[PDB]
Order: sequence, then C-alpha cells, then structure tokens
Amino acid sequence: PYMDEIVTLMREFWVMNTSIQSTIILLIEQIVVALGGEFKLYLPQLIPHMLRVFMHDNSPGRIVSIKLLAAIQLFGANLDDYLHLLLPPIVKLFDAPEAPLPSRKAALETVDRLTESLDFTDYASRIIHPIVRTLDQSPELRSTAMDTLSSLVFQLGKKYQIFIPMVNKVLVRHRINHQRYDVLICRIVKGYTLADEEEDPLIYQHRMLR
Amino acid sequence: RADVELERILAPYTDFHYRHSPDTAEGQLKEDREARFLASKMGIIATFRSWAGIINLCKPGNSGIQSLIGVLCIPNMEIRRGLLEVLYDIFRLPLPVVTEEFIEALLSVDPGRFQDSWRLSDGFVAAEAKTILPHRARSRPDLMDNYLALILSAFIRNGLLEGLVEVITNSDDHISVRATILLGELLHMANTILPHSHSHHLHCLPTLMNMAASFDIPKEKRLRASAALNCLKRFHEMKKRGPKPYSLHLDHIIQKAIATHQKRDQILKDTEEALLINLRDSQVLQHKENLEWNWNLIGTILKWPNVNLRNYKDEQLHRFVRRLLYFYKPSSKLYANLDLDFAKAKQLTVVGCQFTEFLLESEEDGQGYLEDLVKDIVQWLNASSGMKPERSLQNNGLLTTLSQHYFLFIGTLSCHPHGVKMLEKCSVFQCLLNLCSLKNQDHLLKLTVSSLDYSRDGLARVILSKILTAATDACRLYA
Repeated sequence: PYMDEIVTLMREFWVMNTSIQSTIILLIEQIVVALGGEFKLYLPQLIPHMLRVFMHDNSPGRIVSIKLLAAIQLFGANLDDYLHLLLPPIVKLFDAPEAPLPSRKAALETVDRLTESLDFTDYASRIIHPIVRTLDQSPELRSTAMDTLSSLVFQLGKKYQIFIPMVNKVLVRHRINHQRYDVLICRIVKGYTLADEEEDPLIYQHRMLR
Repeated sequence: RADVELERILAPYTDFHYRHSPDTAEGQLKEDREARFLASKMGIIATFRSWAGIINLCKPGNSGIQSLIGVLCIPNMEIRRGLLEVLYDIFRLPLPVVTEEFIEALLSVDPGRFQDSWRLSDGFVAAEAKTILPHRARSRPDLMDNYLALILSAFIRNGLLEGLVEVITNSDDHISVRATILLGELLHMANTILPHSHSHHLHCLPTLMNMAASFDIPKEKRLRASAALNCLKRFHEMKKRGPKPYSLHLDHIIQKAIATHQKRDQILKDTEEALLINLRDSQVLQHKENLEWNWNLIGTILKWPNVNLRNYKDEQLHRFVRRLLYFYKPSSKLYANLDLDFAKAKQLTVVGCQFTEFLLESEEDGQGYLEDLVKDIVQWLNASSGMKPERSLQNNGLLTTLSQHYFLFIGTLSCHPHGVKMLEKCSVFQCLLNLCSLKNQDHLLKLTVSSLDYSRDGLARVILSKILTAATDACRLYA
C-alpha cells in the first residue's frame, strides 16, 4: 500500500549528479528483494531517471553506472515489457571506444548474467552487431566479450547458423580460440539431436532448475 | 417442456447453492457437491455430442449455453475451476498440471511428451512414431474437424472469448494459467479449421483491448493483461516447433531420411594448434578414468569437419582413439554396466554413435581401431541371445542397462556404403540372421528391426524379410 508514495518520493530527490546517488541505488536493491516478483508494478516509474545515467554521468570511471549495472542483474524476470527501452541503453555502454574500460567490462557481464533468467532470442539483432565490431576494435575485450556472445548463442538454435560467416572473419583475422564457442558451433554445423535444437530457453532453464 | 426439462443438468453449475435431495445426511455434505459436479459434467459433455442436444442448448433466444457462459464471468472460484474442466473435455484438449507458473504448465501440454506406450515392453517405435510423424493424407476429409468447427463457432457466437478474457485478468493465480492455455489452444484450433468468414471477428478480442497498457485502469490489472499476452506469446513457439523425437532410434531414422533427400540436389583449417590444445582439455589422457572427462569437448573433436585421423597423422591422436576405444568395448565392462537412468545417458549414447562414424571416415587407418570394436559386439550378442554355449538369462541385464544401446552403434554403421562392407568382414549379418528364429527373446528382435537402414539394397532388407515372415506372431506384428 505504501509503495506508491515511496516511488513518488524518490522522484524529486534523485538529482542526476549529487551526493544522494548511491543511497538511492542501494535502496533499489533492497526494494526489489522485498517485493521479489511484483516489482514490475513500480519499475517503469523510475526508468526515466535510470535511463539518463549511461550518458549523463560525470563520475570518474562511470562508477555510478557500474553501481547501477550491478542492480539491474538483480531484477531478473521482473522486467518483461520494459526490456526494449532499457537494453539499448546497456548496449550503448560498451560499443563506445571513449568509454572507460571498467564501464565497458560491466556492460558485457550484465548481459550474460541477465541471460540466465531472461529470453534474448527476440533481442538478437539489437546487441549482436556491437559485439562483432568490438572483438576487433579492442584487443583487450576479446576475452570477456566472447563469454557474453557464447552465453547468447546457447539460447539461439539453428538461427545462428547463418551468422557463422559474419563472425568467422574476425576469428580468422585475430586468431580467437574460445573453448565454449567452439563447442556450440560444432553442434549447429553438424547435427547433434533434434529435440535440443531450436529449443525455448525458458523451458530449458525450468528443466535444469527442477 | 421448453426450457426446464433439458436444462436441469446445468443446475449444479448455474446454482451456487444446489440441493438435489431434500432429505440427506449432513456428514457427506461437502462430498455430495463433488459427486454432483462429476455426474453433471458427464451429462453436459454427453448432450453436446448429439445433434438433438446441440441445437436445443444453442437456441437463438434464451438458451442454456448463454447461462453457462454467463456464470463463468462471475468471480466465483469454485464454479470457475469446474467450468474450465468442462470446456477442455468438450473440445477434447489435454489438461495441464495445476501450478501458478505458465512455463511448468506449458511443458505439460506439448505433443511430444513421453508416454508409457512408447517403452520397449510396449510398442517400441511404432507407437511413438504415430503421435509424432504426421498422417500421410492431405486431401482426405476429417469428419472430426467438422464437428469441432461447428462447436467452436457456437461458443464464439455466444461470447466464449469475451468470457475467457475476464477470467484471465480477474481470477486466482492457478486459475488464470488454465484459462490462458485454453484460450491459446482455441486460437490455434480456430486458425486452421474455421473458414474465412468466421475469422474476421475471431482474432480481435475486443474486451481485451479495453484492459490494455493504460494508466486509467488499476495498475495491477494492467500488467496481468500484459503478462497474459506475454505468456500466450510463448504458446505460439511450441506449436511452431511441433512434435519432436524422444528416442534416439526414431531420431536417427528421420536424420537419414532428410539426409538422403538433400544429397540428390546437386568449418576450420584445423591446424595442429587446435587439436593439441583441445586434446589436453578433454582430460581423457591424464585422468585415465570415466566420470572425469569433459564430454562436451569430446564430441567436438570427433565430429569436426577436417580431423578424421587421416588428414592429420599424429601419434597423440592415435593415443586418443585407442584410449576411448577401451571405454566402449563390450568386453571391457566400463560402459555396458551403466544404469538406464544414468544422468549422462543421452550424451554418452550420442558420442558412441558419433565415434564409430569418426573411425569409418579413415577407411585405410581407422579400420584397425574399428575392426576390433565390431568383433567384440558380435561376441556380446552370442552371450545374451544364447546362440553360443552360454546362459541366455541375460535378458534382465540387457533391459536395465545401457547394453541395449549397441544396435544404435551397429545401425548407424549400415547407413554408409563403406560400413555395410565392413559388416561382412566382421560377419555380423550372419549373427543377426540366425537370431531371427528365437521364441524366448522378443525385445531383442524389436531392437534389430528399428536399427538397420533399408535405404539401399543388400542384406539390410534380407534380414527384414525373414523377421516379418519367420518369427513369433507377436514379433511379426511389430514388424
């Protein structure tokens, strides 16, 4: 009953750059745990404030965004009708060379970690394009970007098979040998079974959990 | 009479407080209501399958179908949980399991769910393939579709779709999931059985659009309607996939069929770096024991486009194949004794077939490691079947262990032209031909029928002919 005023109260006092920034973020992490599934009733009310943090942030190293990215991972399956407007801000953080390296590191981590409880089959063309142009631009992000990409190839079935020529050009040019990605491509090029390919990721997650 | 005789069966559901007997014991008052619901439900189903009852219950004026649908919108939990079970049986839809999450309930309605009749004791592949593969008739009328088309149109005319929307967004957590599945099933049933005219007002849901993503309505109701569409969205993917094979015997049959229909319609460099780095990560050399190797990295080495023990003549790869050969040897009791319900049973069985195909690729080199493997399988058959001077009581061990997953190893070898030739040298066709006349063993004859590949000519169809004419009557029925 009192959540309506708590969200409204946080609207006025959450200024973009002031001392009271982290305590607002820390309150979000404690709030989402309390509701634990019904937080989607109040999540969109604070999205507009949260959106303008990945481009308007003067903190050194974008620490505020990093402390905010770690809070998005706790949402899990709460956001289902709001991912289309919250994910493009996330994909905008690691495709910018001028961004600090620690900020770009967390942007890749928060995608594969969020994959464990959400479906990104629809959000394929939105985030794959920055990944393929990051493996060649940054020689230091190759190790961590493959983990995000490999964790996304697992959800996709044989629809990724057409993307092999698009990705293999980077691999042959820069000699990228990822063990997990090597396993996934083999099962797609050459058949493994029939009930495993083109499988709904949410069904698989429920099966493993039980 | 007009509207009081036939409509008596609808009283238990339409009346929230129904007393059939004026004088009855109060001890089983709670159980009396449940008995009335079960008996009345069968009456409603029975009168909806006869033309004399469909018309009388669906009269244009005041009719009993509108009362049955109208009482569904009332927020009563006891009636709603009963009427939904009636609707499933009227359209003959499989009931989901009781839960509060859509994913668990969705998995309980897939057409490819396992059934007891698919076991080896029952119809092995014949029963399973009937419910998975589609009927080979595209123009024969299906009279049962006509019956469902008329029944479905009658409920839509009276407003079944509008009633379901109210139930989904205004009921309990475990009731909305049942209604969501029912609504999804009807939409799938209606887009391929109803004509064009009935589909103009079908996929619209005018009442659902009223409760949409708007701030005017209560926020809790707003997301329930939005979440219902999201939950119903995943139902489309399940029907898109369709039924899928559950057993590797049927799975290999479909794979070879599409493979031979695509070869008539006329990837990596794999340097030494790729193998040695991956070979050391397989753990099959340093830790000479099973349950320790990483089985994910083993299949990749085998079914990789260029490495076939011939292009890359490496001593280390010779160790790799011989080390893995010892595991799958029937004589070496390391694989044949695994339980049928082993956690990695599916992955281990695939790799075994994935390994015998790898050896056949190196015909000149891998035959040395392949000749010994097939020979020990033949020696294993002479023990379980009992043709050789040995006890034939090993039937119990065959059923409960993974020792039955050896016909897949020999079935996948007959597919290739150079595999059937190898069988002649090992003389496994003669062993299969001899065991056709076995009265005591029936499960062994079922496995060999659904294992060989009959695409080409040769002795593959010769053994099949003997089974279907010279065998037990029960065995020939399955053939």
